[PDB]
Amino acid sequence: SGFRKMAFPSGKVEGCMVQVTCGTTTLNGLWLDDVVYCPRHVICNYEDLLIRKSNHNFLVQAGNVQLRVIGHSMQNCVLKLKVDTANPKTPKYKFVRIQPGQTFSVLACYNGSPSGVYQCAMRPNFTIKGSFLNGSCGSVGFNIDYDCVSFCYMHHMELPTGVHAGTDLEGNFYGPFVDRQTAQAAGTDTTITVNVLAWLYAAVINGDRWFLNRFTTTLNDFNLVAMKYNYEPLTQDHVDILGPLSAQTGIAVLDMCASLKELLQNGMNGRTILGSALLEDEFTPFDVVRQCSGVTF
Amino acid sequence: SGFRKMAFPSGKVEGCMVQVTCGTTTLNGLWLDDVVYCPRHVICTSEDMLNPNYEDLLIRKSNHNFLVQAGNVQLRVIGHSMQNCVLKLKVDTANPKTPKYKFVRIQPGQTFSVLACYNGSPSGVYQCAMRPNFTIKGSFLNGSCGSVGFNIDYDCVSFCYMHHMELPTGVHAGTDLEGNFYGPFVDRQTAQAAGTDTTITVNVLAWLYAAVINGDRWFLNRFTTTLNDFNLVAMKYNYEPLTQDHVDILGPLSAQTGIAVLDMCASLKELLQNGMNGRTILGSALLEDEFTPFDVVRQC
Ligand SMILES: *[C@H](O)[C@H](CC(C)C)NC(=O)[C@H](CC(C)C)NC(=O)[C@H](CC(C)C)NC(=O)OCc1ccccc1
Ligand SMILES: [Cl-]
Ligand code: NA
Ligand code: NA
Repeated sequence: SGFRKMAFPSGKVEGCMVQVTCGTTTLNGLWLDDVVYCPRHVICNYEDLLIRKSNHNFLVQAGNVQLRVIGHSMQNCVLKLKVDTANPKTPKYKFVRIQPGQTFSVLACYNGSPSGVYQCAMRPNFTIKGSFLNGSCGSVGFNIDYDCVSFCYMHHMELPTGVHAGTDLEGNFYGPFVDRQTAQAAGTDTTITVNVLAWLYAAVINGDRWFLNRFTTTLNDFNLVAMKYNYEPLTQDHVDILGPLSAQTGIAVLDMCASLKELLQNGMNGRTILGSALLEDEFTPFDVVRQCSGVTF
Repeated sequence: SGFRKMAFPSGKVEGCMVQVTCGTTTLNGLWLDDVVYCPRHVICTSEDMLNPNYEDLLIRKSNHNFLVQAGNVQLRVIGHSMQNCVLKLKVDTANPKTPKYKFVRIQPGQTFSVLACYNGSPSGVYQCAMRPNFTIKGSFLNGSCGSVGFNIDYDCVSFCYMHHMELPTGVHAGTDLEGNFYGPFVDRQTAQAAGTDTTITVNVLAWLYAAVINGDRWFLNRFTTTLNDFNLVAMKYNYEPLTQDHVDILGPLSAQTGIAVLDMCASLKELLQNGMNGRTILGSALLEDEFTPFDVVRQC
């Protein structure tokens, strides 16, 4: 038993992290096969500014070994450096783009050296609530599936409120952000309803049951409450995804929605759920299944 | 900026995990050089898990009764010995992925990363703390025994915990890597319970300093307190006593923020009397006690 914010084992990703230096800027790159991927602002009109640069301007260090750059190109907001050596530690991988509400692990790195791992959710306003200091640009987000690494995030900047924004590995930003020193702010965020419900199921599976009640609701009635408290809408697809947790616990989703409705309207009356005094929304339904059934990689 | 329960990257530990089977019992082992370390209850026969005589059981085993698998490879056991509650299997091949490592026994309040594993394979990584009652609040299912806890400050892996059991409140107990249990527990299924747990006061203070470093001030006050008056209050909320060692340890965060340690203690006193009134600190509506003063400096 027990329930913790759990990240994927990071070893497959650790073997791909390198240090990239251009002039006096140093940040992290992802070495896969014979290409190194990193944020394009390492060269700081990127188009005009990339043509001036040449191959030996980019210093790539894998541990204590230098890679030689034999080509470079830009794709959206990511820089791609072709190197003369394929990474022998390249795992099975693919590039994916995730949706708001989905979770992933972040490997936070400095000077090409991994330093910590934590689990995050892509917020509805397309930020992540991470922990990043100077030099973390190029740190990466990922999920693991059977034996495949899905890379989904690369860090580019911190916003004034202290949250973080980045791109997918194809260089497209998540959210309404740009990579340059202009005034930018995180939009109003909302709570990921389907994830809160999944975490309430986790609580039940772990014996924390006090918030359960005899009542049920309708998707319509509950969504009018959700809107009222800045909760994301709950769709029929969301209901269906929670189906395995409903069957395992005996609590139908709209029965659990009645519990969540009361928690919103009335609060926690001084109690906690799974050691938290707030409603947690960074576990997906799949995260709860995986942790409570012991999936391995 | 930002403050997150960060775990250490787990790759150096992943390369050491193996599966160990004896009879019908399978659990995880830790393969370092030519030794596999695992919990000694892998030898326990299904019948007597209440009062097993582990010394008697082990002498009756042959090397070939122990099946050790690394990935798709079977390792040959060529000897065995027991050290306290840990079984040490000598194998005929040194692990080529062995990192720089040491074994350390930690004190209550210290934090570490757990790599939870099943059948020799990693499932996930998370941060834990050794509670004052010598349990940890982990996430462990059947087959997780032999998963380890570790820190990786500056490229050397310090192994501090190996998982053995779950107690009735749903908390977890285990040993150091020399096989000595943390706390009064034994690796038998006789009735056992953890003591009343308490809050790790020095870690709460470290986290309030982290909050101040991240721009939060709303809980500060103009008061100061004596160490003695603070401990008399803390007691009544089941908080651990604060010692002069803890005060010394908070010195650097006190310097970085300009807030004296006993000034911050008076803030904590007030929080214990009022609650948070629907406010949060570093994204939490509870006082967090599983970040050490060291963790705060590492991250800030
Ligand atoms: C090893 O993978 C496994 C991990 C658990 C998290 C499931 N550990 C055990 O099975 C362990 C073996 C014994 C010989 C150390 N047993 C326990 O952890 C056991 C709980 C199991 C049966 C779920 N705990 C236990 O026996 O605690 C003592 C006790 C007995 C009776 C009443 C209260 C406490
Ligand atoms: Cl310690
Ligand atoms: Na209900
Ligand atoms: Na004060």
